[PDB]
Amino acid sequence: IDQKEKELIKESWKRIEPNKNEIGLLFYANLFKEEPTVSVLFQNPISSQSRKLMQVLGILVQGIDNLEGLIPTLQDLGRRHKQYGVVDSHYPLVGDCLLKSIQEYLGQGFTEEAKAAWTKVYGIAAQVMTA
Amino acid sequence: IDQKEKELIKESWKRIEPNKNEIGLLFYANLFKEEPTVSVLFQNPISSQSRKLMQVLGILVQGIDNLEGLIPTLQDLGRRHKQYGVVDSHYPLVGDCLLKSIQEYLGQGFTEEAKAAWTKVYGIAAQVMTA
Amino acid sequence: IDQKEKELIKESWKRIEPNKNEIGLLFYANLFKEEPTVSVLFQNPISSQSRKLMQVLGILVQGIDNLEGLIPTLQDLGRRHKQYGVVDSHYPLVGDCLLKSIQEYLGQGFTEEAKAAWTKVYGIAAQVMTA
Ligand code: HEM
Ligand code: HEM
Ligand code: HEM
Repeated sequence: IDQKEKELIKESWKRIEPNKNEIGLLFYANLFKEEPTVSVLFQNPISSQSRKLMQVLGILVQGIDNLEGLIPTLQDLGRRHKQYGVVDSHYPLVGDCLLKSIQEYLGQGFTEEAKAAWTKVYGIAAQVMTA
Repeated sequence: IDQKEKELIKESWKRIEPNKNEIGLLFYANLFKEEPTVSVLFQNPISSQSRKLMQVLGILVQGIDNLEGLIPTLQDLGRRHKQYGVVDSHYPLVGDCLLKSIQEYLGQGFTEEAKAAWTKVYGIAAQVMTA
Repeated sequence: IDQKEKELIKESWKRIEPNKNEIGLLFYANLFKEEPTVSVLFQNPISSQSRKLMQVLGILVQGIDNLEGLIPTLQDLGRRHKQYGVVDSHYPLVGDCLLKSIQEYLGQGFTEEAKAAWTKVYGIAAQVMTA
């Protein structure tokens, strides 16, 4: 993750943040339309789950200058996800759906370079979580 | 089985399947320690026998939306089992041992919800096989 | 152990190792079928037991150029074995079953010359453990 990529994360976060509730909820709609059996793993109200996911994305942004410091957090997270029945193959699905939902809700406000930076950051977080 | 159970079977199979050889082999070790008398019935290499049992569990997953479609297959397999010396009381022994072995090998990666759904699917298969 | 036998141990271990989880669990199933009386000695989860056995076999391979260096390790392990109820006459049975299980899982992958070598290496380890 280079300096330009860090600043693209911060800039695009300023576009995602004020629309975070909508982007999270669109993400679950899009995810359950693309993989029609994964919704059973979600046992809590989806509005609550969406707040949790968007809070962690905001933590990644907040730590973007030193993702290394987020390694323990992400490891603990990744462990809990195995306990929910989440498997390694779910991560590319979730990443693609999240990035497409951000791109969908913001349109041109989410730039191609910003989406490339988020692809990398998600790929990092997924690697750390899946050990 | 209901829609949530069908989904749990499909999603949990994504963790059981890549570990299916180990889970099968663990299941024969566990079954032979729990009920040493049953081991005489197994006359073929256990490495090949585990492959066959795991192949049928994959078929149950592939067919899980319409287990009725599998009734004739399961009836033929139940008839063959009677030829091997298998009797009705062996089915609950085998289901307990198989479920325990998937729970052992996967630990908390086999969720309580998935275990309940697989418990039900095993019961259905054992019922069809024994008429 | 001569130079050629040492090489055969090292050669066959590159085939055994990637398969070690399955070979160790197949060994328990086969042991418990061949010798139903001994399963009562194995009181911990067999998935964890198999990991422990295959780890020590790795250590025997790692130290194959100087098995005399492993004498203390093997003495300590043999003492533990007495505390688990294991007696000398168990050793040939376990060795036979272990070798037959590696042969079964690898087939053609396990040559006669490699099986002979492992026979000698098992015999050395069992002699040391039984002092
Ligand atoms: C970087 C990727 C991800 C992040 C930041 C993330 C974030 C979160 C967070 C913050 C939680 C709340 C509970 C906890 O902290 O343990 C959660 C729960 C959960 N996540 Fe994720 N997640 C990610 C990937 C995934 C993937 C790939 C899936 C696959 C479907 C998934 C499915 C779930 C499920 C099923 C729950 C539990 C919902 C419940 O309470 O029933 N997550 N996730
Ligand atoms: C849902 C439950 C079961 C499934 C899916 C299943 C599956 C299989 C399959 C696929 C075979 C290969 C031969 C064939 O297709 O006829 C087989 C053979 C066998 N099964 Fe099962 N089985 C089940 C329950 C049982 C039970 C309850 C026992 C009681 C010990 C058992 C004992 C055996 C034996 C002895 C053989 C033959 C081994 C040999 O060839 O010598 N199975 N089983
Ligand atoms: C070269 C031969 C063997 C090796 C490398 C080996 C390795 C081990 C290892 C690493 C352990 C873990 C506990 C510890 O480290 O003290 C162990 C435990 C054990 N071994 Fe062996 N072993 C061998 C032979 C045997 C034989 C001949 C038996 C006879 C049945 C046997 C039965 C057991 C039992 C019952 C335990 C304890 C299981 C428990 O925790 O309940 N092992 N063996």
